[PDB]
Amino acid sequence: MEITGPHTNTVIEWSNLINTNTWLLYQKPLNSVRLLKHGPDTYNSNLAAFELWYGKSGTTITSVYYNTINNQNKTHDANSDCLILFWNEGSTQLEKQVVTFNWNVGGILIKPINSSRMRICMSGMENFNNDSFNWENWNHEFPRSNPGININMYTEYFLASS
Ligand SMILES: CC(=O)N[C@H]1[C@@H](O[C@H]2[C@@H](O)[C@@H](CO)O[C@H](O)[C@@H]2O[C@@H]2O[C@@H](C)[C@@H](O)[C@@H](O)[C@@H]2O)O[C@H](CO)[C@H](O)[C@@H]1O
Repeated sequence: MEITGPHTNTVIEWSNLINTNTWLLYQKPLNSVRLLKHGPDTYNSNLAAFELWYGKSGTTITSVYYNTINNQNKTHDANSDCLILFWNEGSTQLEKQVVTFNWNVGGILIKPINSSRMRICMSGMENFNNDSFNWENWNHEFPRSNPGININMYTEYFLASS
């Protein structure tokens, strides 16, 4: 495993994700912050997209890319330190995937399904009902939002791959 960072580039090219599995990793931030986005500059319901945030417990996280959508999933009141992926693909208008940020580093795993499709994977240990626990292990397949659309990186990040 090769782990490099902190990278400060503002764009990861889609073409650099198609060859191998890539972890995008973050030291735990001190407050809620937008981490990355895949999608056009302004919301376009015809295209798949996703936007990843870190959310600090007790704060409200509101999507930037989805700020104009008519859907309550565009905000999240964090009840744990967490990662939040606002996303849309296919006939899903908007969902938010939340995983708890259990350690001093966290992030997402990108697995290429083909040159134009990626599986985004997120995991974390969460509680509910005050004493039930769950290892959330989630993934979703995304086609590239459209040709030419890369990943916007808004904070420094680490990359891990083989
Ligand atoms: C929401 C989503 O997942 N968008 C993808 C998708 O978009 C396609 C698809 O939804 C089909 C219906 O099955 O309809 C169009 O073909 C649509 O194309 C997208 O929207 C049109 C209006 C154009 O802007 C076109 O350029 C755009 O691709 O699949 C495509 C790949 O074919 C992309 O992956 C979208 O993000």
